[PDB]
Amino acid sequence: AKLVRLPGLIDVHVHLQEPTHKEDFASGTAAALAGGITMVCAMPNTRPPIIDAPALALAQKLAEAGARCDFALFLGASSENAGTLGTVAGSAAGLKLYLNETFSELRLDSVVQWMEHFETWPSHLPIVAHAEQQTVAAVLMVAQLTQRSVHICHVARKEEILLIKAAKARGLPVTCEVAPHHLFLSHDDLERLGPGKGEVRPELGSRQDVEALWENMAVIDCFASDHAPHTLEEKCGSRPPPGFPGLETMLPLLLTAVSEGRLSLDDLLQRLHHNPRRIFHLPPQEDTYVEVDLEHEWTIPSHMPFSKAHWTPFEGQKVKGTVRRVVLRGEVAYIDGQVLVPPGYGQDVRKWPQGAVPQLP
Amino acid sequence: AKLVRLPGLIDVHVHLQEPTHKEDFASGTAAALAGGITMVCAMPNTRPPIIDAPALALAQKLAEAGARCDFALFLGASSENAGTLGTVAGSAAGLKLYLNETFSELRLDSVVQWMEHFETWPSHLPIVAHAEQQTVAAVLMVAQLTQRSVHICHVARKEEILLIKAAKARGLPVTCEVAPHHLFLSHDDLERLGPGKGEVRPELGSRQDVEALWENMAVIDCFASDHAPHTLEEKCGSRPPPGFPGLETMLPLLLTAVSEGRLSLDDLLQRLHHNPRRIFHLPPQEDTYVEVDLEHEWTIPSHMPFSKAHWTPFEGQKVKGTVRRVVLRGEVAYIDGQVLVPPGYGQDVRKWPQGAVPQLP
Ligand SMILES: [Zn+2]
Ligand SMILES: [Zn+2]
Ligand SMILES: [Zn+2]
Ligand SMILES: [Zn+2]
Ligand SMILES: [Zn+2]
Ligand SMILES: [Zn+2]
Repeated sequence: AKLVRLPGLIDVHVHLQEPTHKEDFASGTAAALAGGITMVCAMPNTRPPIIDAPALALAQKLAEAGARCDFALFLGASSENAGTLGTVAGSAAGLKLYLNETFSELRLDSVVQWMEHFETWPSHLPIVAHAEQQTVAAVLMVAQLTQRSVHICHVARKEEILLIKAAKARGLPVTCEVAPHHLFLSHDDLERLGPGKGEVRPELGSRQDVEALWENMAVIDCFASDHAPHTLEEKCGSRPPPGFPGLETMLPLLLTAVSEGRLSLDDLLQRLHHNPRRIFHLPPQEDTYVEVDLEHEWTIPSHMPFSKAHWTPFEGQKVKGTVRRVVLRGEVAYIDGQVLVPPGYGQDVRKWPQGAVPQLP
Repeated sequence: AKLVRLPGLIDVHVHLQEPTHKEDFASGTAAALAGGITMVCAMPNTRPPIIDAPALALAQKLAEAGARCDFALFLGASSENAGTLGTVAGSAAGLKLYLNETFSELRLDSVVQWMEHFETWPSHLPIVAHAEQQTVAAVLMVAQLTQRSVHICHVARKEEILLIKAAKARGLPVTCEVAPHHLFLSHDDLERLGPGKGEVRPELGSRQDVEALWENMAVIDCFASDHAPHTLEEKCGSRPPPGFPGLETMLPLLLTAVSEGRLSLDDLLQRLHHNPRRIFHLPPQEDTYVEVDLEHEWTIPSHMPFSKAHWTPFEGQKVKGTVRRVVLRGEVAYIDGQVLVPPGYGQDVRKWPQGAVPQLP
C-alpha cells in the first residue's frame, strides 16, 4: 500500500529477436511494461541483422506493428557498412559495435574497422560498444583518436569499471551501463544455474567484481537489462547462446536494493530515466508514469509471466517491490499482471519531432 | 539561414527581484525567452526574502501572474527556519544556502547552522550553495557528514573547479554550475568595466581561472546565468551591489563558443537542458523548443532590449548566433525581438504532476 509514482523508465539494451520463437516485439515489450519500462532500445543482432537501410526499414515496420511500448532501433556495425549509413543514421537509436566474440555479420576483424566507423558515423549520434576487459581500453583509444564519445555496454568486472573511472578522471567522454545480473549474481550462483544456463557475455563476475561495481556506483551512468531471451532448450543445449532475460526482474531487484539502502531512489531514477535520456537523446513521454508498491515481498518464480524465454536466473531470490500500474501516453498499459495495450500501440521515438538528435546544419 | 531546433533551455539561477525596479517576473522572463530559455529557477534573496511559507505563497502568486515562461521558486535558508520548511519544501525548486557575504536575512553565522539545514531539509530535495574558495570544501564536508548531495553555484576559480574535480573522483555526490561571465570575462576586462560595474560575487577570475574552467568543462554539470539585474545607477553608485544581467547574452555567447569548436552542441545541451532537468527534477515542457540561427554575426550593444538592468558587461563583444523563435507549450512566445506571450502565461512547474520530486512514502 502507499504507491510511489515514477516517470516512464527506459531500458537502452534489449534483444527482442524480431525479425521470434525466442521473443518478438509484442511479447518483449509486454515484459518491458510489466517491469515498469515504457521505452526500449532494441539491438541489431537479429536474423537478418540490422546492418543496412532495408533491414532497418523492415525492423521499423515490424516494431511499429508489434511493440506495446515506445522504442528506438539500433544500427549494427559490420565489416562492410562503414560510410554507408549516413542517410538513415539519424533514424536509429545509435550505432552498436560488437568488439568481442560474435561470429556473425557484426564481426569486426581489425581495430582499423572500428576507427572507420568512429570516423564515418555522424559525430553527433550515439555509438555503443560491447567491449570486455582490455577491449574497453582499446575502444577508448579509438574514441580518443577520433575525438568523440563512446558508451560501454554492460560493465561487469572490477577491471572494467576502474578503467572507466580512470578515463572519466582524465575528462574523457565515456559513459557506461551495468546490467542487473552483474549486480545481483556472481560465481557463487553458477553452482545452482549450471554451465548451460549460467552462460552470459560478459560472464558472471566474482564477488569482488560485484562489490567493485557497487562501490563504484558513482561511475555507472545507466542500468540496462541486456534482455537476451533464449529458451531453456537453447540455454541447456549443446552450444548454448549467451544472455539472460531480465526486463521483468530488473526493477524489482533494484527496488529491493533501494529498500535496503544500497542506493537511493534518485540514484535509481538517474540510471533508468535521466541518464538514458541525455546519452541517447531520447524524448520525454507525455502523460506517462509507473506506480510501484515498495512494501510487497515476493519470491522470483521459475519463470516470469510475459517473456517468451520462460526462465530466469534470479529464481528463488527474495525481492521487495513490484510494479502495480503503468500508464503510457494517457492509457493504462499494465496493471497487476495484465498488459492492456495491444501490439502496435508503441511508436518509434526517433520519428517524433522532439526525438531527433540536434545537429549543426 | 538554416535554423537549428533546440529543446526548451533551463536556467537554474536567476534573480528576478520580485517581490521590482531592478526587474520583475514579467520583464525577467521576457529576457529569458529572448535568450532561448523556457524555464527558470528564481532565487530567494528578494525583499522580503523567501524564507518561510507565507513569503513563498506570496512569491508563487506574483510569479504565476507575471511570469511569461515556466518557473520554480527557491526557498532560502536562514538562521531561524531550519526544521520549519518541511510542509512546503516539495513545492520549491530546492533550498538555497548563502554561505559567503550576504548581510541579509539569509546570513548563517555558524557551520552548525549549515548542518541543521542539511539534517532537516528533506533528503530527496535539492540543496544549492553559494560557496566561494574554501567555503566549497567546507560545505562538501557538511554534505558528507550528513550523507547527502549538494550543488555548488557559479564556480569561478581554478581552485574551486579542481576541488570539485577531486571530490567527484572520490565518488562524492556533488554537482556544479558555471556562469557565462566566468567563461568569457576575466581581470583583463576590469579596466573597461571599472570597479562599480565589474562588481560581482564570485568576482571575475584571472585568465588562468577562465582557462581552468574551460580545461575542466567535463567537471561542469550546468550553465546558469546568475541573472542579477541591477540598474546602472546602483552598479556605479557608492555601495554597488554585485551581479550581472545575463539571461539575454548567455546563449549567444555559448553558441559563439560552439561555432569556434570550444565545446560541442551536445556539451551545451547537456548543461542547459538535460543536467538541469535531472539535478533539480524539473519536468519536460511539451511542444516546447527554440530555433536559433548559428550564422548571424552581431555585436552586443550597450544594453539588451528586455532586461530592466539596461546594461550588460559583455558590451562590444562579437558573437555568432542568435535566437530566432521560441515556442512554449504550443504557443509562439518569442520571435525576432518581440515577446508574444503575456505576463502570467508561465506556470509553476512544481504544481505539475510530473514536476513533483519522487520520494519514498
Ligand atoms: Zn505503433
Ligand atoms: Zn553486449
Ligand atoms: Zn546485448
Ligand atoms: Zn501563470
Ligand atoms: Zn550566488
Ligand atoms: Zn545568485
